[PDB]
Formats: sequence, structure tokens, C-alpha cells
Amino acid sequence: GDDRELAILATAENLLEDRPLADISVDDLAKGAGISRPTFYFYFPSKEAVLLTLLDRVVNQADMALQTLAENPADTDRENMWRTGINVFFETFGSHKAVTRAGQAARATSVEVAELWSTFMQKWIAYTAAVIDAERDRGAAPRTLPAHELATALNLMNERTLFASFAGEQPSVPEARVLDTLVHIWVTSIYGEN
Amino acid sequence: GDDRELAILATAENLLEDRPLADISVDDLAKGAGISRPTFYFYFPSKEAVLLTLLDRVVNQADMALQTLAENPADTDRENMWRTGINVFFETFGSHKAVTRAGQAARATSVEVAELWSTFMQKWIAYTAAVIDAERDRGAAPRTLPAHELATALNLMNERTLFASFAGEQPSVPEARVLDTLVHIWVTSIYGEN
Ligand SMILES: Fc1ccc(-c2nnc(-c3ccccc3)[nH]2)cc1
Ligand SMILES: Fc1ccc(-c2nnc(-c3ccccc3)[nH]2)cc1
Repeated sequence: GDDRELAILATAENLLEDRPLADISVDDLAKGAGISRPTFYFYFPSKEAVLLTLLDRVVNQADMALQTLAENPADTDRENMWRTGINVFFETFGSHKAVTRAGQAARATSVEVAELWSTFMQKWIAYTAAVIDAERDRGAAPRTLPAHELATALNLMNERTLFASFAGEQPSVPEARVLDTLVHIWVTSIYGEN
Repeated sequence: GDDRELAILATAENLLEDRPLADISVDDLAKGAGISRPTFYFYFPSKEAVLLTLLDRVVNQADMALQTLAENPADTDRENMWRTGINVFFETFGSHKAVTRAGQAARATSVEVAELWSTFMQKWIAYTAAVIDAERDRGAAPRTLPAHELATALNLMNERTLFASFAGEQPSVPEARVLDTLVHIWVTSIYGEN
């Protein structure tokens, strides 16, 4: 039943590892899932819809992992607290590089993909700001920039910097250095008086 | 003579204000520059080449403005020093929003545009790191992250955050708040012991 849909998804993720969505065909996806072309069209209207579904899965996985941290606080210093959160996104997206690449590209051409990315970014920024606010409220973080504005910039930084690193863009921070790089910038900017 | 090339450029920049490159035609550009379609093809092989030229102009303008600061140090505190540099990019790209938008999009489809952006980013990151290094050398900045890695993340942050703001993306920092936002993050991360 659904194992056909899952097979399509798995085929798409696999094929995106070695070439872009544009060089992958509905036939390739059907062939890989062991189904005919019209059978494919029963499960998805377009290969673009397959990518959207893949991206939605990756985004919700990151989001659910963050929810679990949010409910299950690690007993440890503030630097470690931020590192563990940023790590959700490093591990989640980092474990799904092809979907991440492809989904980034699709923001330009798909309003669904753009809106999906926008929705979750608002969620993550809002949660970031709520934590900064918690920290300010307990006297651990100084009342410097508007928390929501600082949160936005830090989240956008992580988006661009993680994705450049995963892709090995020139320039990019080495993948093995990017977590520490981001954590330093978050901690200094959140706790820094100057 | 060249005023025909300049006219083409000016027409392209104008038309990009209200629609994307894809919805602008060689005819539109020729019409706007007051020349025929084949005359256009004497000055540029493609409308894509026109955009590349426009982007190259904007990028070199930012770069030359930074060179001038680099040679002409403002007498003022370290926070102001970083603010004045970041401002080169806020004013330059901010004064050319359409070219900035369009050129960002063209990185996906043009290896020339991608390589142009890559080249200048390496330059700006290298200059950032050289300044951080200067600051460390004089005992003003602590020896924390590798300077080149910190520089990369801060430059990528500015790329993504400025461009989201100029475009009014959801989410984005308000354009009237983005300079202060970026300067805070640069200063705290560069000078912060913790
Ligand atoms: F409480 C937290 C901690 C980290 C983060 C975070 N770390 N990285 C990101 C991010 C957001 C979008 C794309 C990639 C990474 N977001 C959000 C909330
Ligand atoms: F010494 C400095 C100071 C600021 C900067 C800088 N500020 N903003 C950027 C940037 C880089 C790429 C795209 C947009 C902004 N770069 C570079 C070197």
C-alpha cells in the first residue's frame, strides 16, 4: 500500500544524491520504486511534489527533535544548551544532504517549498527568541538587541552557513568546524554586554 | 558608442525593478535602449550576460568602497570601525536591490555569476580575517575561533541577512534594523571572551 509511496520517496532521495531533480525523470522514480509511470501519478502529481514531501519530512524531523530538547532540558551550562539545539539542525540536515540541497534550490521555483521553509523558520526564530527572553528574564543574558531581531539574524546565519558547509561551497566553513563556529557566534552575541 | 552599452545596462536595471530576468526579453532591452534586436547582439550575447555585467559593476563598487575605507581609516572606536565596513555592503547592495535580487537568483543557473560571487566573497572573508588578526595582534581581540572560520560565518550571515531584509522575505530583520543587528553580532563575536 503505502510502501509504494515510501518506495518512491526512497528512490527520489537516492537519485538526488548523484544528480539534480531536473535530471531525474518520473520514469526514473517509477522504475526505482518498481512501478509503472501512471501508477506513480496515482501517488504524486509531479516529481516536484515528491521533493516537497521529502523536504517536509526532513523539516518536521528537525522540528520534532527540537521539541524533544525543549521538553527534555539537558543538565549543563548555557553554551552546551545552545550547542545541543544547533546540533539538531546540523545532524538532521547533515544526514539528509541531497534533500537539503534540492529543497534549497526548489525555494526559487516552488511557492509550496518557499512557504514550507518560511513557516518553519518563523517557528525556529520564535523559539530562539523565547529562549533568549527566558535567559534575559533570569538575569543571565543582557537586554541588548530586540530578541526577535537577534534570533532572526542567528537563524539566517545558520541556514546559510550550514548549507554552504554541507555543499562544500567556496567559501564555506569546513563541516567539522561549523558547529563550534556557530555556537561561538550564538553564545557571544546572546550573552555579550560588548 | 559605449552609451549604447550603458543604455542597455540602464534599461536592464530599470526593468528588473518590476519583473524577473525571465519575464524580460532581448526585445524589451533593445526597445528600451532605442536599438534593434540584432544591434543588441553586438553588445551582449544574451540578456543573462547583461545581468552578469550589472552584477559585476555592483560587486566591484562595493569592493572599491571597502578598499577606500581600508586605505582611509576613520578615527573612532572598534564598533564604529566594523559598522562603517558593513555599511559599504548595506548601502551598495541596498542601492541596487533589483540587481542584487536577480544576481542572487542567477547563481543557481549561471556558473559565471556563481564564480563572480565566490571570488569576491573569498576576498571579503580574507579581508575580514586580516582585520580580526590585526585586532588580536594588538591585544584588542581574544584568540578564540580560527579568524578565517569566524570571518566566513559572519560574511555568510551578512549575505543571507542583508538580502532577506532588502527583499522583505518572511522571515527577515526590518531593513531599518539590520545594520545594528549585524554590527552587534560582529562586535560581540569578534571581541567576546565568552
Ligand atoms: F533554541 C534554538 C537553538 C538553535 C536553533 C537553530 N540552530 N540552527 C538553526 C537553523 C535554522 C534554520 C536552518 C538551519 C539551522 N536553528 C534554533 C533554536
Ligand atoms: F572589514 C569588513 C567589514 C565588513 C564586511 C562585510 N560586511 N558585510 C559583508 C557582506 C559580504 C557579502 C555579502 C553581503 C555583505 N561583508 C567585510 C569586511
